[PDB]
Amino acid sequence: RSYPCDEKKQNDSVIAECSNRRLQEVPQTVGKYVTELDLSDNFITHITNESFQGLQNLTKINLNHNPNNGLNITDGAFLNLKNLRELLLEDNQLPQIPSGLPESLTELSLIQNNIYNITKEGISRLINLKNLYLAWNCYFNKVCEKTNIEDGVFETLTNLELLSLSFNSLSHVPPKLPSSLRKLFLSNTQIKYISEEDFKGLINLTLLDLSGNCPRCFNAPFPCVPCDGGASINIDRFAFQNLTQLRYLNLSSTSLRKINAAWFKNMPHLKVLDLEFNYLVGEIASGAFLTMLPRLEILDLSFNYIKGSYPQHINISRNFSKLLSLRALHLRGYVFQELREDDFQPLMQLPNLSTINLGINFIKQIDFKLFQNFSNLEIIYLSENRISPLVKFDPHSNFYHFTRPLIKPQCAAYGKALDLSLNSIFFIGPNQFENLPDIACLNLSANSNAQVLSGTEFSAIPHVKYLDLTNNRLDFDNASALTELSDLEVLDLSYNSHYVTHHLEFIQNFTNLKVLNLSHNNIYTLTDKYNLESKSLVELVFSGNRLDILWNDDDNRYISIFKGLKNLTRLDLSLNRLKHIPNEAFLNLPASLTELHINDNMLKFFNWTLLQQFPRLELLDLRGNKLLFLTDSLSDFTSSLRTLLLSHNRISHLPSGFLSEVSSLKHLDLSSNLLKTINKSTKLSMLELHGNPFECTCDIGDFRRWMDEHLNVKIPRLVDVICASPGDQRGKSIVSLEL
Amino acid sequence: RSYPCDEKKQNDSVIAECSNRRLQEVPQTVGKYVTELDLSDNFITHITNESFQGLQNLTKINLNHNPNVNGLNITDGAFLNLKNLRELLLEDNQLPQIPSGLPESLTELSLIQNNIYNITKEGISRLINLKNLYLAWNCYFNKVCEKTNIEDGVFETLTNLELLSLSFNSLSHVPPKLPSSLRKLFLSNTQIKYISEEDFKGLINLTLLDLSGNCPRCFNAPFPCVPCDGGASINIDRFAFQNLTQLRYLNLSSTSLRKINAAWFKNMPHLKVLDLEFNYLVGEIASGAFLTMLPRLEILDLSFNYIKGSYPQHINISRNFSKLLSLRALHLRGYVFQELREDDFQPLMQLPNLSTINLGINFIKQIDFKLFQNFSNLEIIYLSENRISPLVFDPHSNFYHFTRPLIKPQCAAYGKALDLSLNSIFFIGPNQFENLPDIACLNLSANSNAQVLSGTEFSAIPHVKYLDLTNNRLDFDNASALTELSDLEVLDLSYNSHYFRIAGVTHHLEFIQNFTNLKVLNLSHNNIYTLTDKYNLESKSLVELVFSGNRLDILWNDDDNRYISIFKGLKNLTRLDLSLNRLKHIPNEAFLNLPASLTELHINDNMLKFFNWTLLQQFPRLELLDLRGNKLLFLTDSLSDFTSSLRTLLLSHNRISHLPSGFLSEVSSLKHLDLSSNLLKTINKSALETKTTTKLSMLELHGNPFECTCDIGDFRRWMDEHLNVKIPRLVDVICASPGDQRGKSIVSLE
Ligand SMILES: *[C@@H]1O[C@H](CO)[C@@H](O[C@@H]2O[C@H](CO)[C@@H](O[C@@H]3O[C@H](CO[C@H]4O[C@H](CO)[C@@H](O)[C@H](O)[C@@H]4O)[C@@H](O)[C@H](O[C@H]4O[C@H](CO)[C@@H](O)[C@H](O)[C@@H]4O)[C@@H]3O)[C@H](O)[C@H]2NC(C)=O)[C@H](O)[C@H]1NC(C)=O
Ligand SMILES: *[C@@H]1O[C@H](CO)[C@@H](O[C@@H]2O[C@H](CO)[C@@H](O[C@@H]3O[C@H](CO)[C@@H](O)[C@H](O[C@H]4O[C@H](CO)[C@@H](O)[C@H](O)[C@@H]4O)[C@@H]3O)[C@H](O)[C@H]2NC(C)=O)[C@H](O)[C@H]1NC(C)=O
Ligand SMILES: *[C@@H]1O[C@H](CO)[C@@H](O[C@@H]2O[C@H](CO)[C@@H](O[C@@H]3O[C@H](CO[C@H]4O[C@H](CO)[C@@H](O)[C@H](O)[C@@H]4O)[C@@H](O)[C@H](O)[C@@H]3O)[C@H](O)[C@H]2NC(C)=O)[C@H](O)[C@H]1NC(C)=O
Ligand SMILES: *[C@@H]1O[C@H](CO)[C@@H](O[C@@H]2O[C@H](CO)[C@@H](O[C@@H]3O[C@H](CO[C@H]4O[C@H](CO)[C@@H](O)[C@H](O)[C@@H]4O)[C@@H](O)[C@H](O)[C@@H]3O)[C@H](O)[C@H]2NC(C)=O)[C@H](O)[C@H]1NC(C)=O
Ligand SMILES: *[C@@H]1O[C@H](CO)[C@@H](O[C@@H]2O[C@H](CO)[C@@H](O)[C@H](O)[C@H]2NC(C)=O)[C@H](O)[C@H]1NC(C)=O
Ligand SMILES: *[C@@H]1O[C@H](CO)[C@@H](O[C@@H]2O[C@H](CO)[C@@H](O)[C@H](O)[C@H]2NC(C)=O)[C@H](O)[C@H]1NC(C)=O
Ligand SMILES: Cc1cccc(-c2ccnc3c(C(N)=O)cnn23)c1
Ligand SMILES: Cc1cccc(-c2ccnc3c(C(N)=O)cnn23)c1
Ligand SMILES: *[C@@H]1O[C@H](CO)[C@@H](O)[C@H](O)[C@H]1NC(C)=O
Ligand SMILES: *[C@@H]1O[C@H](CO)[C@@H](O)[C@H](O)[C@H]1NC(C)=O
Ligand SMILES: *[C@@H]1O[C@H](CO)[C@@H](O)[C@H](O)[C@H]1NC(C)=O
Ligand SMILES: *[C@@H]1O[C@H](CO)[C@@H](O)[C@H](O)[C@H]1NC(C)=O
Ligand SMILES: *[C@@H]1O[C@H](CO)[C@@H](O)[C@H](O)[C@H]1NC(C)=O
Ligand SMILES: *[C@@H]1O[C@H](CO)[C@@H](O)[C@H](O)[C@H]1NC(C)=O
Repeated sequence: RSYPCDEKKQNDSVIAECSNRRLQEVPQTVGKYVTELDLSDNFITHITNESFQGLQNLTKINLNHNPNNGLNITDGAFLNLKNLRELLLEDNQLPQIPSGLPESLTELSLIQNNIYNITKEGISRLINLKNLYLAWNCYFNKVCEKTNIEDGVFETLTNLELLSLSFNSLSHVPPKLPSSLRKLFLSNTQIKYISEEDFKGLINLTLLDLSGNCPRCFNAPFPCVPCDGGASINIDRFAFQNLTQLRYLNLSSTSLRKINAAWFKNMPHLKVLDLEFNYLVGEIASGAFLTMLPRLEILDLSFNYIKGSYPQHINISRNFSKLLSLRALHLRGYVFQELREDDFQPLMQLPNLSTINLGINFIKQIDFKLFQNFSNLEIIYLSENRISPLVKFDPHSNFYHFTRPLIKPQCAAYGKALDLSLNSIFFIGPNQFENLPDIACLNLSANSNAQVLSGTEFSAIPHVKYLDLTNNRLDFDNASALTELSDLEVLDLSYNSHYVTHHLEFIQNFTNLKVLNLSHNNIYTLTDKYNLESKSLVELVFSGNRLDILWNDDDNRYISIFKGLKNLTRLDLSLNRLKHIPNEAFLNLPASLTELHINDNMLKFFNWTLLQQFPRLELLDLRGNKLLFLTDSLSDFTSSLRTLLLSHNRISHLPSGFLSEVSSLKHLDLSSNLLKTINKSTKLSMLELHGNPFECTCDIGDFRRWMDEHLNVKIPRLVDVICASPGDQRGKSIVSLEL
Repeated sequence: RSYPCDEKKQNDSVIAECSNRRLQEVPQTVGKYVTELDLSDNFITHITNESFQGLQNLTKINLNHNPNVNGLNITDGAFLNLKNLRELLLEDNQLPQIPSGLPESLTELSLIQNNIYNITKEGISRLINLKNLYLAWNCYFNKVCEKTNIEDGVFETLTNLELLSLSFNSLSHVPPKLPSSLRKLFLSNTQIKYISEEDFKGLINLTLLDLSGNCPRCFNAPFPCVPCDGGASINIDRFAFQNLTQLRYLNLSSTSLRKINAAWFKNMPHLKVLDLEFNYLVGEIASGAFLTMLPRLEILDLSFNYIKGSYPQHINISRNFSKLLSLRALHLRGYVFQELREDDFQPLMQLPNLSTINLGINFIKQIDFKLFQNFSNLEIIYLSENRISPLVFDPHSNFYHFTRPLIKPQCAAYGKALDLSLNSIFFIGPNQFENLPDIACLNLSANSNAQVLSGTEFSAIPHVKYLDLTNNRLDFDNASALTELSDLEVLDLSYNSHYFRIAGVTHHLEFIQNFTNLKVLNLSHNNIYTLTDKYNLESKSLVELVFSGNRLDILWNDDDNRYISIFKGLKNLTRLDLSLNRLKHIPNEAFLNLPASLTELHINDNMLKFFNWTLLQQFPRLELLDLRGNKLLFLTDSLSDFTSSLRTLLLSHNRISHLPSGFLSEVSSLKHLDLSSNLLKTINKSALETKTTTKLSMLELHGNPFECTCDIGDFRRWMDEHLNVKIPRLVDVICASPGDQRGKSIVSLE
């Protein structure tokens, strides 16, 4: 049983997860045949020649974030390790590149340190480096005015593919870069001018990142210095002439007013170009450079808005029609009031344009029919505009562009997706959807929408399968509500409330409804019908309502509220303020259930005998309640239960043979209870115990033993399985004990 | 020392606050001087003729909401004994009938929220001194009652009755034989669909009639709601109101009215307040004959008459509105229309006393703002929940007229107020405020506003004194931000963040120093963790800084000590709120650099493990120190050495388990000490120390796990020997050990 690390076999290799464990030194416990070692996010202060002693089989070491005046590394501390490929040394407060690194290294990360000098002593021997990360070392510091890069330091790295120096003050592109380079990251490096010489003969470059040099600082969240007179980056016309393989070019926040079309002459494979946070309103109108990009797939022109303006119209050059390979056009934050058919004419002929992103333009009116004249649109993203009712940090994160899909994949997977969340659609006008193509996924989240749903508002787009209505003020009292969407599979009504009683009869009408989310609707009483019914429904989320009130009804009107969901496998009853579930109300939950969540309530007792009525239940989640007792005979009541979650309860006695049958149990979580010991007690593969006030006298020795006798069982966060008493032990791990 | 009630003087009599105290019976331990007894919100089940024996002088009893979590059981003549009982409140008691044999001394009786379906002679006739009788909410929808049965003439006997409320019962018709003494008749939501000529005689004194919610407009109604057949309005005979010459207040909200018979008001020349919310009066607002009949109306509410499915370009206001010469407040929420032109409001521009125009929740896209200059007396222009863009439950509350002030009084007190909160003003356009009158109080809350404030945005209304910018995305990095508002006194920037919801945002607070009369600045929940280039807040004028919900933990753990003086430059500061700043430890020298002018320091809901009491020496005006909700372990032995000014010390929700000897002792500036919800098991004499004696007058101890006993006997006795020192919530000063004692109040021992 690896301590303090968790050792795991994975592909041919073996891994040691040793992070976030309050370690003040490299354990000597570790060993052996471990090939990867993650020691990140600890309290380690020194690395010496004995820190890794006879661990030749190490291939990768992560020492990031140690310690939480910093990490001290002896010269040649790693020189031992003949197979070391990957060494991560981020956020270690290092004042220089450590000396004598093993020339076996193919990846080295030294991000977020205080390295102001890049020397031949440091890296010149590392002739097998493929990837070298030196970002975030001299960034807004008086101490280093300028990162000093010794001449030719990288010329010797003849296998170097990725070089990142972003977020350091360089002033100019270092000379003598190896022609093996494929990706050169130079964001926010204060390089205001790019010569013809700077990227000469980098005939293997696929990616160049020059973002954030001569930044556009208007409304910049982070500290930001423009070039004098907020002038643009200055890029010589021949700066990119030999970069014939460039696929990715990032010129975000370079204060560009104009784009020299000659930059792209020799670059006929450019795929992704981003030009976000510039001043390109004029260029978007004329756009000579657009003729030069017949293979571009992703263009991002977001946030080029002019301060103080709110122009009526967007002006799109007809040259956009030359972007024949365009798949995705991002035009967030241009800021304009209306969108006419003609304005998007150039885009209507692009055969693969599947994503139009017009988020955050505050557009008041759109001629919606224009979206019918596209052959392949799958994603129309119109969040944070102003459509009305129609009656007539992280260094490995993208600092500018996305990181998340525009629309939830589960919604978009159904087909054509339209996102009109956070607009001004305070009710659904009778013409709201009239001119739309056939929408399968629709987001109307957070429009302060107060529509009294009556069965007609969605009839012009009747093939919607995923409908997000969250965070509105809808009335769905009429049993006809939404029934015009006869193919509806997923319906999200989370956080709906009035500008309140409910009638849920509408649910039954759907033949194909799979997932319904009613969370935080504050449901406390139903009118006339007291029973939810559906033959199709697989998943009900009911968290954040008032089942406590519903189930303490004096007439027992709601003892069957869910029984009529005959196909139900997943039910969420979290956050319903439940103290006690009446026995027969529990027995009337669908017998088809596989996953029952009753977490974060106030349950004082749970009738374990009733699991006998749920022969398919695999997962029972009772975390965050007030339960006192566990049955001594679980196996009598289920053979299906695989995961049982009981953390944050008041369990102080673990009945004997609870680790014995039930033998279906694979995962048992008893973290954060009141256990002082485990006494009397296979197939189990995870047992969580951390946060219990263990009493570390000799009574614990039984349990300790059982841990050695069962290495198949996994116990995470062992370091957090802590003695509370007696005082001399208080605060130690139970594993650290002796005799 | 009263128990369990909190007894006290109030005006020239004595009062017993005995509410919300888990009492299972009427205490016999009640002070003898007591004339008003509040026993509401307890667990009382029975009232007998012995429950109040020994309190002949009771004038007022409140038994509301008994019992909590079958109802209250009241014997016949249980109260008959009390010769002086004027006011008896019996609300929410699950009563099935009017209790029998109530004392005829009663002037006020409230039986709201029970299950009384029968109003009988016997029950109430004979209570000939009733002035006010409340029977509302006895058969609300569910389900029984069947119709409320009112015995014929039951009220004719009450010849002094001024107020009668039967709202929220099914009556079907106005009961006959109502006394001529009536001034206010409440008949809301009573299913009375028709009002005859004979229904309101001979009520020649009536000043208020409420018929709201009969034939309700149920579209989008939050509560359960049953309309009359079709869309039909309440039916009110032409002469229904001909003899109500004294009517001042008329509420016809939610009566599905399409037309208003002008003849209803012929004989009603004093009508002052008229509620017509939740009807279908769009057409009537356009023509409005009845408007010529109301020259004394002061408050008109026409809110939420919108037509479903509609979003008309324009609002159509009859010229007859110009005849409402006494109008002070016009409420037109929820009409719903797109544009407001100058001409549309021409009729209102000549009304001399119109001071409030409420256009909330109309989703208006554009307004010709200059039109508000033509009004001599507008003080409140309420435009919340419109769509302006950048220019380049409780039965004693009003159920249909939302009743808190439109604008916070502390903002409106500075002068003319404009509220544009929750509109579409995502930046401030250069023409945003052109043609406005002189605004003193401006609310731009919650517009997703991302303006880079630069000193020019507000130059067309430069006399704003109270500016609410809460819940926006403003950049106030330029030291010129808001400097055009040289008369600014109050600035609320609560919950401001960067447009991208991204963290890591930096701040520059230099703009503050410019204002020579800025009094109150609220920076709460701005997540401030670092300042750029200047590390000091400076102001000669500022009295109050709210800094809650930022990251002083990060600011004060700075390795270079850059922020060791962040607040010192607020030379006149008296109130400082540092709550919710995740503070574990305040460096000593950072504490000493808080302004010496401070009077009130709040450092509650942090995580303080230690506090250096010695440093209070540097704060010779400090009166209030609030350290609630932290993790503090100990108290200094002689506070008196470190301050002679401190009056109020709040330490609740900490981890204090020992009171120092010679603590609470000596000075004596201390009036109020809160040690509730700590870990005290006992108090040994010294802290009981004498003689100074302590000027203490409140000591809060509830929620400590007291070890009764009898180490406690010292403290118990000290309580008997110091009746001046108030100890509230005695019922909650509870033994934790050793139960058998556990759960008892510490005072119950022997
Ligand atoms: C940003 O920060 C500001 C500044 O703190 C907040 O605005 C203040 O809000 C507080 C309340 O949270 C206001 O304080 C309250 O004033 C009320 C009105 O005072 C009336 O009566 C007093 C009697 O002294 C007169 O002085 C005054 O003229 C008014 O007639 C008081 O009713 C409140 O009473 C408090 O104390 C009593 C004990 O006496 C308690 O019983 C009450 O429950 C309550 O605690 C209270 O003092 C203060 O006036 C506001 N100031 C300003 C300038 O507006 C903002 O709310 C905050 N912004 C956000 C979004 O949070
Ligand atoms: C129809 O409109 C009429 C007006 O034409 C309106 O009548 C008003 O009813 C309200 C609510 O009952 C009354 O306000 C109460 O007045 C009394 C006496 O002064 C107070 O005791 C009340 O205050 C107590 O309770 C309040 C909240 O529960 C607390 O704020 C306070 O602290 C007190 O404990 C309360 O202010 C109002 O007096 C009448 N208006 C009159 C008589 O002129 C009526 O409610 C409308 N109908 C409906 C259904 O909305
Ligand atoms: C300027 O635009 C550039 C062009 O897009 C941006 O470059 C991107 O930078 C990000 C963040 O630094 C990189 O993201 C990392 O990718 C690596 C490698 O991932 C590989 O494996 C994953 C498995 O998920 C697979 O999905 C991929 O296909 C990869 O093969 C990860 O290890 C990281 O966790 C992280 O995701 C991008 O890869 C990089 N794009 C590239 C190299 O093409 C650049 O960041 C922009 N500049 C700024 C300042 O924002
Ligand atoms: C209202 O309730 C809805 C249903 O519960 C909520 O939507 C669900 O949210 C959960 C996350 O909270 C999603 O589950 C995640 O899905 C991802 C993606 O899984 C990928 O791999 C799986 C393997 O099984 C594959 O099946 C998928 O197709 C994906 O390729 C996982 O990575 C996560 O661990 C997690 O499983 C549900 O998918 C999602 N359901 C639906 C139908 O969207 C909704 O969020 C709720 N609304 C609100 C406002 O709370
Ligand atoms: C519909 O739009 C809403 C609002 O943009 C989306 O809400 C976001 O959901 C993600 C992941 O579920 C959260 O991390 C964000 O906080 C949400 N943003 C906001 C502003 O609420 C929602 O996901 C969208 N729905 C679909 C199906 O794509
Ligand atoms: C400005 O408008 C905002 C939003 O309308 C007001 O915010 C409300 O403030 C009150 C009283 O403090 C709260 O009880 C409400 O719940 C608030 N609503 C929201 C959505 O925040 C604010 O009070 C107004 N400001 C002034 C000065 O009157
Ligand atoms: C994308 C976006 C989001 C929010 C606001 C803007 C915008 C547009 C025009 N002007 C402005 C300003 C301004 N004029 O200061 C601040 N934001 N902003 C632009
Ligand atoms: C006052 C207000 C607030 C929000 C919405 C409306 C409104 C206007 C027109 N139609 C409607 C509807 C509707 N058509 O169902 C629901 N609300 N609503 C009206
Ligand atoms: C690293 O550790 C050594 C000895 O353990 C110590 O002498 C020295 O202070 C540290 N090195 C540096 C460069 O500070
Ligand atoms: C019930 O759910 C299952 C499994 O998801 C699915 O195969 C089946 O079609 C559903 N039945 C109905 C009637 O929708
Ligand atoms: C009607 O009003 C006056 C007080 O304004 C009063 O003198 C008279 O007695 C009242 N009528 C009654 C009580 O019948
Ligand atoms: C306007 O108000 C004043 C004082 O409140 C009042 O005296 C005067 O009569 C009012 N004018 C009208 C027409 O009511
Ligand atoms: C400081 O504030 C008080 C109000 O607390 C006021 O009386 C005094 O004049 C102010 N002093 C200055 C210099 O503004
Ligand atoms: C309190 O602060 C003073 C600084 O004036 C320091 O000398 C003293 O040691 C501190 N006391 C404690 C208990 O830290």
